[PDB]
Amino acid sequence: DDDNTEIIKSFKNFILEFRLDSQFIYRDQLRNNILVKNYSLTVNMEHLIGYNEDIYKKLSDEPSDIIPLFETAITQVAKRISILNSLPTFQLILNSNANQIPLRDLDSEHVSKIVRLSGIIISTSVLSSRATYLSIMCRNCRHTTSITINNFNVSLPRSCLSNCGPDPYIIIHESSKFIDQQFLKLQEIPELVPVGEMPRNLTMTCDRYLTNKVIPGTRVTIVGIYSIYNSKGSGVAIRTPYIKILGIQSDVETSSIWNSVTMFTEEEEEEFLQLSRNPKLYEILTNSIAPSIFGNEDIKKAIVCLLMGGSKKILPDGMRLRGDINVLLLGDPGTAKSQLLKFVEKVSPIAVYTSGKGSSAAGLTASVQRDPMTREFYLEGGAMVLADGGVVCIDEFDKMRDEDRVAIHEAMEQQTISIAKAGITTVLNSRT
Amino acid sequence: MGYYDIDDVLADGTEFPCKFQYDIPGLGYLENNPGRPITKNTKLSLPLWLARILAIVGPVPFVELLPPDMFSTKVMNAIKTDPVALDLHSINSHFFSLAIKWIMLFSEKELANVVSELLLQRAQELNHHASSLSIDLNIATSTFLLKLEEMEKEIYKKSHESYKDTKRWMFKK
Amino acid sequence: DAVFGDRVRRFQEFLDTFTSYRDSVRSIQVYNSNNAANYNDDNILPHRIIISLDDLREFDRSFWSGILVEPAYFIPPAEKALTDLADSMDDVPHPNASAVSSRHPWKLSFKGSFGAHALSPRTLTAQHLNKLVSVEGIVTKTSLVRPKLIRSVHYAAKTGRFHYRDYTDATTTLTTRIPTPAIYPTEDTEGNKLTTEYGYSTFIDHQRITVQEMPEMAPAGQLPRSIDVILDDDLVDKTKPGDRVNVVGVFKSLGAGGMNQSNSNTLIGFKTLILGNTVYPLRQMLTDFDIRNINKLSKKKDIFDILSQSLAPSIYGHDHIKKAILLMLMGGVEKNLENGSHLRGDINILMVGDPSTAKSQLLRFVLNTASLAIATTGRGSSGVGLTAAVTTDRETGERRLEAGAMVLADRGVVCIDEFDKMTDVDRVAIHEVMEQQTVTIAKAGIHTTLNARCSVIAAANPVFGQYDVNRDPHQNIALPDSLLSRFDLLFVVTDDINEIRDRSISEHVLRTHRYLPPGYLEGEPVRERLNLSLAVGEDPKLVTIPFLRKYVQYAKERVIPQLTQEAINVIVKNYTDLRNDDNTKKSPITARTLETLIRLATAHAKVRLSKTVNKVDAKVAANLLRFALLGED
Amino acid sequence: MYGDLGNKLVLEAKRTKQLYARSNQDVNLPMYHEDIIRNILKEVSNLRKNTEYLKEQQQLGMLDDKVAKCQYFVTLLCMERNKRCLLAYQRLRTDILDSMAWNNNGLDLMSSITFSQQDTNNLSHQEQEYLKEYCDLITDLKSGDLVDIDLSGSLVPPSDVFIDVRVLKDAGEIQTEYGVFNLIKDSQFFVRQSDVERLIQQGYLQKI
Amino acid sequence: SLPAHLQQTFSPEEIQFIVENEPIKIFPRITTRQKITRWQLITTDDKALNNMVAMRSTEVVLWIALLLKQQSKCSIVAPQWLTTKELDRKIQYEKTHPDRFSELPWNWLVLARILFNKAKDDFHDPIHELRGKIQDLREIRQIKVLKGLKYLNESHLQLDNLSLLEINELRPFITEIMDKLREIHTASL
DNA sequence: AAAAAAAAAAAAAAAAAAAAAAAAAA
DNA sequence: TTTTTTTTTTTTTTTTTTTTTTTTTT
Ligand SMILES: Nc1ncnc2c1ncn2[C@@H]1O[C@H](COP(=O)(O)OP(=O)(O)OP(=O)(O)O)[C@@H](O)[C@H]1O
Ligand SMILES: Nc1ncnc2c1ncn2[C@@H]1O[C@H](COP(=O)(O)OP(=O)(O)OP(=O)(O)O)[C@@H](O)[C@H]1O
Ligand SMILES: [Mg+2]
Ligand SMILES: [Mg+2]
Ligand SMILES: [Zn+2]
Repeated sequence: DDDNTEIIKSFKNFILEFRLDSQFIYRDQLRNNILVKNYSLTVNMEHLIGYNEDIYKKLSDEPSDIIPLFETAITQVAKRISILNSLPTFQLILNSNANQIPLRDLDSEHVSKIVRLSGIIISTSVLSSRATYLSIMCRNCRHTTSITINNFNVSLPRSCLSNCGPDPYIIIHESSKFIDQQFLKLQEIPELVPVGEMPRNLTMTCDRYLTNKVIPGTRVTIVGIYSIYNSKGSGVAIRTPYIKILGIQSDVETSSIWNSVTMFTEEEEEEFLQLSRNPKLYEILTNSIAPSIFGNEDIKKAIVCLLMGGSKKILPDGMRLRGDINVLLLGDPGTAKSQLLKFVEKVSPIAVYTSGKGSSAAGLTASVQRDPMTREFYLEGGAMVLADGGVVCIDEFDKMRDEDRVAIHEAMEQQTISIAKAGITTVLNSRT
Repeated sequence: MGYYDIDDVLADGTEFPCKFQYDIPGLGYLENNPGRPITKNTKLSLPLWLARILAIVGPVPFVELLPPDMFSTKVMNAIKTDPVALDLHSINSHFFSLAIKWIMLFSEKELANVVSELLLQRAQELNHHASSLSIDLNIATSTFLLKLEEMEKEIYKKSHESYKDTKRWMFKK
Repeated sequence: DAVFGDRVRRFQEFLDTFTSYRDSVRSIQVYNSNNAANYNDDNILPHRIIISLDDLREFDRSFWSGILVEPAYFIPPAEKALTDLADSMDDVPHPNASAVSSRHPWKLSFKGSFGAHALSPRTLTAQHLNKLVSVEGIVTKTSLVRPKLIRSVHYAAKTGRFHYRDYTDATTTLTTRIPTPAIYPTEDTEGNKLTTEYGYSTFIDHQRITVQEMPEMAPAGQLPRSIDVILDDDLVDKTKPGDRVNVVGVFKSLGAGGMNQSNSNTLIGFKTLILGNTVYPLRQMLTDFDIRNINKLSKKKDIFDILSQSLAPSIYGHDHIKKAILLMLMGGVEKNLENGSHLRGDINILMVGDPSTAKSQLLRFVLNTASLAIATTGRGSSGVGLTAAVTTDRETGERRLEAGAMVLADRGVVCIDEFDKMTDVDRVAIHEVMEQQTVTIAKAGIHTTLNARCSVIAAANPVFGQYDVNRDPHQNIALPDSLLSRFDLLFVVTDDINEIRDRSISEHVLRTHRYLPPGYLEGEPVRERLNLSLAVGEDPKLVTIPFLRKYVQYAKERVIPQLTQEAINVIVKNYTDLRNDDNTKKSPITARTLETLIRLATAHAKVRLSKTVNKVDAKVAANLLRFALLGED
Repeated sequence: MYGDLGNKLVLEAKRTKQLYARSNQDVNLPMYHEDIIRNILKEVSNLRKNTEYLKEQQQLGMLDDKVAKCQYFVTLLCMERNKRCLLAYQRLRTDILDSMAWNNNGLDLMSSITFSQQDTNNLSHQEQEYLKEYCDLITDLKSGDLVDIDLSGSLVPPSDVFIDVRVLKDAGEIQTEYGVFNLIKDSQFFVRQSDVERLIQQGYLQKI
Repeated sequence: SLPAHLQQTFSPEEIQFIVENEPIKIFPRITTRQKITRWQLITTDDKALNNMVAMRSTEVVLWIALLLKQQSKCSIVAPQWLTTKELDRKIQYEKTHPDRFSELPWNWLVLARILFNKAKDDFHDPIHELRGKIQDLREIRQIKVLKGLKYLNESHLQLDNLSLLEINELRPFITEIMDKLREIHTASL
C-alpha cells in the first residue's frame, strides 16, 4: 500500500500536468467525456513515454496489477474536475504503434505481456453480466458486508466475520452492481498463414465500453494482454491462452447495429461535398475501378451503379420494393471476369467472395446446428447472411449444383430467408 | 408574426383536422372531388393558413377545428414521463411553433405549463452536447441530434459555433 | 420497519384518493361471492388489478420514481396495502373448510408510459438489472406447467394441533432470503410424529416462456436474440408459441455467478431473468358504430367487387385471383359427419405461371392481412419441421413435442412459395395434412394425434421456364396427380405481350414508385429504425384494410349459412353441364367439383352477411370455377 | 391544394439558406426558378378568372350570398399565400445579393473584374438590374461625408502592426505611398499590414 | 457587421480589442524627457508618453505597451492578481462559497493569455504554475455556471461577477432560451 | 462426538448436414 | 455412353450441479 499510493499519485500528476503547446489535452478530454456520459479515457503510449520512462516501464512489465491503479487515478481526477456521487470506475483504453505480432508467433515467451496483433472477426457472442460491487450476508449471524471486484484476473470468504458453517455467505442480488462482458473469436489474415497450414483461431474478452463494436468478417487491430486461464485434454498442467482486449481499431465505421448515423467529422463531410460537385465525377469514379484492366468501360460503369445502389420504398399496403442491383457476366475465358470480382470485394465496405463449385444451400442461406452443452438447435448465418447490406460475388456460377442454385431465388428478390426446420420457424432479413 | 420567415411559412402549412358546419355547393377540390359539392358535418384535413381563418368568419363559424392528434393525452403523458428521451421529430418537425399557435388561438394554460417544462429540461442536454468540443490526440451526440426539433437545431448550431470560436481563439499559437 | 409502514400508509392514501380501484375490488369480490352461492350452476376471477403508472405520477412523484427505479423495495409494500384494503371490503364471512389456510394475496399490474424503460431483448443490458421494464417480442418456446409448494401443514397426534412450515424461492419473491430445503418436517418440537395433510397446503402453477426479438428489427448481418420470462399463478397459459407479446416485469439476477467454491473462470457470468407482472397481446373489439357501418355496407349490391378489389391495391389486374383470396378469407362451414368424419371447410388455391407475374407478392399480402398466417419456402423446409419435432424440457426433464409450421397455423393459413422445388420426402407429409387435417406422431414413445386445420395457398412454376400451350397440361406441371387433386382452384397465369397492356402496367408501376411517406422530405432516406421509441403508451370507392379485417372477423364469427334447394338446383345443372363436354380443361373434372361449388357458394353467402345460400351465390361460384378451369372469362 | 406547389418553392429557399449558413467562403446562388414561379403565376391568373366568374354569377342573382362568400374567401386566401411564398423567396435571394455586393469593395461587380464567385446566368434579369443600382448606391455612399473612412474596408480589428505575407499570383511592380512592391511569385514580404490589405483582399497575397 | 453572423454578438477579436483599450503599467528603458517630434495623440492622453524618464514607473494604454515591447524599449509589469499567492486565495474563496462567483477583473482570461504570449520574461513566478492555476480556476467557474443554468425563467437573471469572455460564450444560448420561454408565457395570457 | 473432505447422480438421441458409392436413363 | 438420378451411412456421449447422504480425522 506504500507503493500503490505513490503509483496513483504519479498517474494523477501525469493526468493533471501533461501539456503540449498551450492546452491540457488529457484534462480536457475527461471533462468533455463526462458531459456526454462517457466514463472512459484514451491515452497514447508515446505521450506517456515522453512524460516519464519509469512510469511506462512500470506498466510494461506488470499490466494486470498496474492498470487498476491508473483506473482509480482517473476517477479520482474526475471527481475533482467535475464535482465540488454516481460516477463508476472509469475505463482505460490504450493506443500503440509497436510492431504487430502474427497470431502463430504468440507462444510461452509472450505471457503476461501487452501485445499488438491483427486478424479477422468470425463470431461475436452475447452479452453476459459480471459483478463489481457485491452485497453479502451470513446465513446465521446475519450481518451486512460488501466486496469490491475489478475484472483484471476472487471468491466469497471461506470464513465468517462478525457457530456458523464453513463458508456461510449469500449474495444479496438487489443493491449489487454489474457490467457487460463479451467474447469474440479471431482468425489469421489469409495471406499470412504459413505453407500447407490451415488458419487458426483465438479467443478474446471485451468489457464495458468495448462491447458491440465489431461485426463478423471485419478486419481489425487489437491491443491487449496475452494471458492464460486454468480450466477443464489429457495433458498435464496445460492451460488455455486467450486475450483481454484493451483497444480496438476497425476499418468499417459501422458499429454492431450500424446506427445509420453519420460517423464523419465536418472535415471529411466538406471533402465529400466538394467531391460531389465535380463536373466529371462519373469519369473519375469509372477510371478508379480496376486501373490495371484495359477497356471494359461499360462493365465498370455497371459495377459503379451496383456499388451505389438504388432506392427502397415501402407502401401503405405493406408492399416492399427491392432497391439493389444484380449483375451477370457470361463470357469467354481470359477476359478478366474473375479479376473484377476480387476488386469489388476489396472496394466494398462489406463484401463476400465465394465459388460456386465449393458451395451448398445451407452454407449460402443459413444452417441449423446443435449446441454440445445445451443440446438444442440454433440458427447460424451463411454467405448471404454475412454479406448483408453489401455484395456477394459468386464465381463459377455455371458449375453450381442445381439444388444449391435454386436456394437463392427468394433472397435475390424478396430479400428474406425462410427457415422451417427442427421446431424453428423464422424469417431472416437479407438485403444483398 | 414574421412575414418573411421561412420556417414560419413552412410550419404554417401543416394540416389540421376540421369539420364543416354548413352545407355549401361549389367546393370539392378540397376533397380532390371536383364536381362533387361538399355536404354538412364532413371531416377533412385542411392547411393551417385556411383553417385558422375559416374558423373565425361566420354566430357560428363555417368550420369547427377538431382536437389534433399531436396534442393527445398520450403525447402529454410521454412528455411528462421522460422529456429528454422523447423523439419530437417523429411527432412533428415543427412542434413548438404549432404549440404556441394552438395556445394563441385557444387559451390553454395546461399546455403552456407542459411545453415550458419540456423546453427547459431539453435545454440542459442541448447545452451539454453543444459544449463537448472534441480534442485530437460519441454515439450519444449522434443519437440525440436526430431527436431535435427544427427550432432546436438552430440553437445547437449557434451554441456550437460560439464555443468553437472561443476555443480557437484561446488556443491559437 | 419504519420505511415499510410509511410506504404502506402512502399506498393506502393513494388507494382512497382514486376510487376506481376500490370499485373494481368490490366488483371482483361480489362476483366471486355470489358465484359460489349458485348451487344450481350453469369461472373464478383472479385477485389482480391493473393500475396506471400515469396517475401515480401526478399523485406522488417519489413513489412513482421508486417503483420504476427500485421495484424490489416499493412493490411488496404496495401489495400488503392492497391486501389490507381488500380484506377490509369483504364484510361477509367465509368460514370455508380450507380457504382459511390459503389467503391468495392480491397482486398488482401496471400500464401507462414507461419512458426509457420500453426496450427489446437486444437493448437490455446489465444497466437495467433490478428495474421495472417492458419487452416486446415473439414467443418461441414454453415449458410444461408444474405445481410448486409454498406452505406445508402437518398434523400432530396426541395433541391435536397443526403446525405449518413456509417455503420461499429466488423466483418466488422479489427479496433475497435464506433458502429452504423443501423437506417436509417429520418430528414435532416435543418429538411427536407429524403427518402431512394434503388439501390444506398451498401450491402455485409455474411456467417459463422464451421471448425472441422481432426478426424485422434486427441489425444487418446479425441474428435475433432472446430472453427468458417466468410466469406464475394466474399468468399461466396465456401465451402460445408464435404469438407477438409485450411482457412487463422486473429484470432480475440469480445464482452465484461463478464467484464461489468452483474454479475461477472468465467464461462464467451471472444468470438473468424477468419476473413478469403483466402480459399484453400486441381480436379487434368492435363497437356499435363499426357494426352499424358493416351492416350498412352489407346491403350494397356491388359489395363483393369492392371487397375483392380492395385487396392489394398495388397489384394491377388479377381480379379473379383476388376474388378467390377473399373467398379463402371467409371460409366455408365445416360439417361433422358420422363414422368420425368431417368435411373440410377450407379453400386451397394453387397458382402456376410465368416468371415475374406477381405470384409471390400476393402471398406476402395474405401474410399481412390475415389474422393467422405462416410462411414457408419449398427448399428451406423439412417434414419434421412442418408437422412436429421431439425435444426435451430442460426445466423439468421430460421429453415433449414442439409444434411445426402446419400445426401452429390451426384455423389459419399457410403460404408456401416455390412449391414445386420441394423434395419428395418433404412433399408426402403435406399430403396427409391436406387430406386428414391431422398429424400422427409415433416416435420415441410419444403416440399422439395433432389437429391441423389450415388453408393452403401455393405458388409454383412449370417444368420449363415458361408455360407451353403446345404441350399437354400434365407435362407442364411436375407435381403428381394425387397432390394436384387436393386444391380447389388451380390458376394458370401467363404474360402475353400487348402494347396497350404494357402502356397501362408501366404507367401503374411508375406511379407506384413515386410515393413519399408523410413527414419525409424529397431525397431523405427512409429511417425504418423508430429511434428506439417502440411505443408512446403501454396498453368508385375503396375500403381501408382495418375495416376489411373487422368485416372478415365479424363474418367468420357471426354468420353460419345453410344450403337451400334452389341453390342445389343450379349447382347440379352446372356440374352436369361441366362434366359432359368435350372442352379441354387444364385440370380434370371429378366428383369433388360439387363440393367445391358448395364451399364457394357458402363463402359467397357469408360475404353477403346472410343465413341462407341463394341462387346468386351459386352463379358466382359457377363463374369463378368456369374461369379457373376453362379461362372462358 | 392551390398553394401546394408554392410550398415547394419555399422549401427550395430553405436549402439555399443552408448554403448561406454553412459557408466558410462566399458561395454562388443556384439557378433561378422561373418555371415554378410561372406556374404560380398561371394558377393565380386562374384564381383571378374564377373570382371574376363568381362576380358575374353573383351579380345576376342566381346564388345565395352566404354561399358565394366562402369561395370568395378561399380564392383570396390562396392568392395571399402564393404572394407570401413568392415574396419570401425573392427577399432571401435579394439579401444574399446585397451581402455579396457589399463584400466586393463596392465596384460594378459583373461588368468589371469580379472575384469569380458568381456566374452571370444564375441571376435573373431584374436581379441583375437591381444589383447594378445597389452597387451605384454603395459607390455614391463611399463618396459622401465619410470619405476618410473606407466603408467597404476590412471588418476584423487591427492588432498586428507588421505581418509576413506571401504572393499567390505573379504580377509587376506596383507603386505604393512612398515606395514600390515587386510581386515576384513565390517570394515573401515583411511589411506593414495597412499597405497590403487591398492586395490580400484581391487574392494577390496570402497569410497575415 | 452583417457577414459571418456578427449581428448581435461580439467576436473574440473584438473582445481582445476592448481589453487592449485599457491602461497598464510599464518600466521605460528610454528617456524622452523634454530638453531644458512629439506624440500628440487623439484618443489617449499623451502626457505620460511625452514626459518619460528611465527606470521610473508610468502607465499607458495596453497596445502602446505591446508595440514598445515589440522593440527593446519597454517592460510591462503584470498586475498583482497574476501571482501564485493571490490566485490560491481566490481558489480557496471559490471552494468555500459554492453559490457566488469570486471577484476577478472582467478581463482576467484575455489579459492572462495576452501577457503569457507577449511578455513571458517579465513574470517573477514560473509561468507553468500560473498557467495551471488559471485552468484550475476556470474549471470550477464552469461547474458553477453549469449548476446555475438550471434556474432559467421568463423574468430576469443575475450573474454578478461573471467575466466578459464567459458572458460572450454563453449569450446566444441564454438569450434565445429565455426569449422562447417568454413567448410561450405571453401566448397564454 | 465433532470437523473436513469426497464423491454419486447423469442420460440420450432424434434431426440435419456432407460425401461416396451402387442403379437409373437423353 | 455420360450424363443425370438415387440409397445411406456414421455423424452422436466429456459433461453438472449443489444438496443429500457417507467415511475419515482431529
Ligand atoms: N483486359 C485485360 N487487362 C489486363 N489483364 C487482363 C485482361 N484480360 C485478361 N487479363 C489477365 O488475364 C489473366 C487471367 O484472367 P482471369 O483470371 O480474370 O480470367 P477469367 O475471365 O476469369 O477466365 P475464365 O473464364 O477462364 O474463368 C489475368 O492475369 C488477368 O490480369
Ligand atoms: N401486375 C403487376 N403489378 C405490379 N407489379 C408487378 C406485377 N407483376 C409483376 N410485378 C413486379 O414484378 C416484380 C417481381 O414479382 P414477383 O416477385 O411477385 O414475381 P413471381 O411470380 O414470384 O416470380 P418468380 O417466378 O421469379 O418467383 C415485383 O417488383 C413486382 O412488383
Ligand atoms: Mg475465372
Ligand atoms: Mg417468387
Ligand atoms: Zn456468520
